Amino acid sequence: MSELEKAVVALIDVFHQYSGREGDKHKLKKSELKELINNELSHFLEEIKEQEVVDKVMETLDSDGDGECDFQEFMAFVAMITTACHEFFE
Amino acid sequence: MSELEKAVVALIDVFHQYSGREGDKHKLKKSELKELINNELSHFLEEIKEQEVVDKVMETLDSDGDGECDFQEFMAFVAMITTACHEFFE
Ligand SMILES: CC[n+]1c(-c2ccccc2)c2cc(N)ccc2c2ccc(N)cc21
Ligand SMILES: CC[n+]1c(-c2ccccc2)c2cc(N)ccc2c2ccc(N)cc21
Ligand SMILES: [Ca+2]
Ligand SMILES: [Ca+2]
Ligand SMILES: [Ca+2]
Ligand SMILES: [Ca+2]
Repeated sequence: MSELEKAVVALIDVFHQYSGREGDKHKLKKSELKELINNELSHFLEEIKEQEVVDKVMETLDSDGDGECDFQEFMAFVAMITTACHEFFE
Repeated sequence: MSELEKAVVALIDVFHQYSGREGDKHKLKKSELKELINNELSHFLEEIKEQEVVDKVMETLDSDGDGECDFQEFMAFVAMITTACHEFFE
């Protein structure tokens, strides 16, 4: 597969590596989202060390209000992070 | 870097491999978008062989109406493709 398809595959895989840890295996709860950011986005986002930051990130990306981040909400988060990186440089 | 960061990097790179071919080097015109889909998404999207399909895809993703796909519009397209794949399986 192409580099773009490898990226799509990796996005799906990372989501599940974190969503499938606890509770609803199809969504990210706060602790899963914190670990995803801290382990997988260390070059793009500041490490999260405070509950208030976890809470604010989840609040910002939880579009449907159910308290967790589903796959569509995760992809919107990825788009936001990627666009912010691009805008930093361009 | 992590697998997620490699994916972010690949998304930026593929965009530029296609946007930087012709005209505005920061946006995808129709021909650049067609080649991106045909060369890089052959496992996820049907090959485009008709002008009418090119036109419809651009119309659908060109949120700001300027006739080209910028980086933010491309990331929305990636999110849409990735979410559609996920929903096919889940
Ligand atoms: C069955 C869907 N699906 C896919 C999946 C497979 C193929 C394409 C898209 C997603 C998946 C893909 C990866 N990498 C990691 C975990 C899961 C997963 C985990 C749980 C579940 N209940 C469904 C899951
Ligand atoms: C200067 C921005 N920037 C980046 C870039 C570099 C680092 C981070 C994000 C984007 C870039 C990254 C890749 N892979 C391929 C092409 C370009 C590119 C091409 C043209 C341009 N005028 C700016 C460009
Ligand atoms: Ca979970
Ligand atoms: Ca939600
Ligand atoms: Ca161009
Ligand atoms: Ca546009």
